Amino acid sequence: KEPEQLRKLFIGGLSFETTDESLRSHFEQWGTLTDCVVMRDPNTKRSRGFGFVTYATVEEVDAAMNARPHKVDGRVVEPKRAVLTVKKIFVGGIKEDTEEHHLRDYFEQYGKIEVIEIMTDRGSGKKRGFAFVTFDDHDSVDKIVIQKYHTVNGHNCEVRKAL
Ligand SMILES: COc1ccc(NC(=O)Nc2cccs2)cn1
Repeated sequence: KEPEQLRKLFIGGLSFETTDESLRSHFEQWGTLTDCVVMRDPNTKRSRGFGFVTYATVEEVDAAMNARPHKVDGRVVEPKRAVLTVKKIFVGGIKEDTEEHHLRDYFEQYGKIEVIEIMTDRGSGKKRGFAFVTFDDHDSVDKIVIQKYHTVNGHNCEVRKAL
């Protein structure tokens, strides 16, 4: 079974009227939920406006994020994977032979790409062996950076969030 941390979505922006039960009924549409909690004040029991769900598999997490925007009890919520919410990554170790279509063909299966920037030397124009990819949405980056490995154009690349 995949580590539970990778099966969790933190849900921000909840309606204060959302409950464990109503959050579960909503998010069960996209997979089996092993956990579903609305965070509440320990004294007043008033909702703190966020919670989390835990799916049985990572593919269910994917399915849930692909079904965004989620309107839950009348309010659009903000689901994010557990870990810095950015849309850009640094891709290192691609050397001089890696081109734009290599990066695009690989990274477009993580999300919609808006910019690919292959870095070149300011003086010579030679490729410097790293690039930046900007996506239209943060979940692409979140999926990317929790992988142990990235292989592009035969290279094992180092990939991290970029600000
Ligand atoms: C380790 O990642 C975490 C851990 C705790 C948290 N707490 C939160 O407030 N969760 C969120 C609400 C909406 C989106 S993120 C977030 N991310």
